[PDB]
Amino acid sequence: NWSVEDIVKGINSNNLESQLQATQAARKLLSREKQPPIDNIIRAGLIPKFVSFLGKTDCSPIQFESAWALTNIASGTSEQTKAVVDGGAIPAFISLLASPHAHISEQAVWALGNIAGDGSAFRDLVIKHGAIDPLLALLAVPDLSTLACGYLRNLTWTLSNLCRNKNPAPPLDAVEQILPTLVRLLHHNDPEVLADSCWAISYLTDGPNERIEMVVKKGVVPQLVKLLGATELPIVTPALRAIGNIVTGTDEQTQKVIDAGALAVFPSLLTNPKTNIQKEATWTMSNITAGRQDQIQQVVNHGLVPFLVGVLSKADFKTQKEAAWAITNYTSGGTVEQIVYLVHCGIIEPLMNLLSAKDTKIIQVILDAISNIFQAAEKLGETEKLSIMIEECGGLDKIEALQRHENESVYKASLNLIEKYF
Amino acid sequence: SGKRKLITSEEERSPAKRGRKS
Repeated sequence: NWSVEDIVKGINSNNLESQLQATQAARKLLSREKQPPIDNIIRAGLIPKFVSFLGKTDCSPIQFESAWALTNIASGTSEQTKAVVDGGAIPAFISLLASPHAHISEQAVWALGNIAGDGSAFRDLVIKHGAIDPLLALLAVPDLSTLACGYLRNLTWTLSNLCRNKNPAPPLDAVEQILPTLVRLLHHNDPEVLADSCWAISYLTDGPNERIEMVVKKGVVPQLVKLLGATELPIVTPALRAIGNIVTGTDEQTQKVIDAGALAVFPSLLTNPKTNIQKEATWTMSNITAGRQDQIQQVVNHGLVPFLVGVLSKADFKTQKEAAWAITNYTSGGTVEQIVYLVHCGIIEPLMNLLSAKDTKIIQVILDAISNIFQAAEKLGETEKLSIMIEECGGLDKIEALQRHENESVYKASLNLIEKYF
Repeated sequence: SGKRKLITSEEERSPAKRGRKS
């Protein structure tokens, strides 16, 4: 590579071809894997010159090389991205979205994705400068298959950054504007486009129920459920995230997920060899068992209660904690017959085993579930049978020990249980 | 009541920035 000093001499030469050669040299320096000298390039004052080269319509090579150099400065820290924005790059890149040269308009898409990806303020500023209409215009083709794969992947990722981040969430009118295009990308056949479309949907559904409703109304749940069964882990992860977000919403929003057949995929998700997939699938289950009694019944009907017993029995501890929540939700909302069923599936022994955890919150969750199960047992007059079960698999030992526990709610719920049933 | 939103960190989301290496 060139030195930064030589790049500066070329860029300050006032000879457009010398400036092109030095901009290309900078692009190569900034494209190296180990520690590209971004700050040295910023300190040398080169950003405003790069930004002015974005406007040289008669020299499309220097437009491309500067766009690439600025993309890579903006891919850095927030302070580095700020230096690019402060140089005037946002309106200059938006102008380039119209370039007749596909490789230049693509580089402008990529640069705007890095700027918007910095955070909600720069995402919103990219939107205020008018990026959404020209971005969407690049995808206004009858069939996405006619576009180059790399080009489409970059556009999808850039749109996902316009969906990303909270405090605030993206402007409602901007979301409404992008969503039809996002739904087309969600039906495309390329694995990377599908993964970034799912991530964008997972960001739009990460928020209040009004934001979930905007997405659900576009009819995407069936396609998300199909992507839940993809063989590519990079697709399953965000598709499950988005479905999990959606079932944190109203009971009607949760019912769309069940109606689209999502629960049939959960035997595999709840046994997935990727720990994070098991964890988020169990989290999703816990929000479904916080639903209506007819939604609990669908969990039962799909055979999923043995799978919750299994994850409660053996899983990463974080997954076991989501399974505990799923059990407490189930027993808090369920009918007596549904709670009887849960006990017949074997829930008591793995519940009791988890009471040796050194995590105060899971103990509270488990003691809540035990109390809910006892309350069901009182309506059957079978509290005595339950106490025996709980003693026989070692739970009474631990419940008694928890009377001596430091946390207040723990020893209180613990003492109550023994006074009332033991 | 009962529903629990998931609080994610940056590491649990797709990367927000990408440099072009070639």
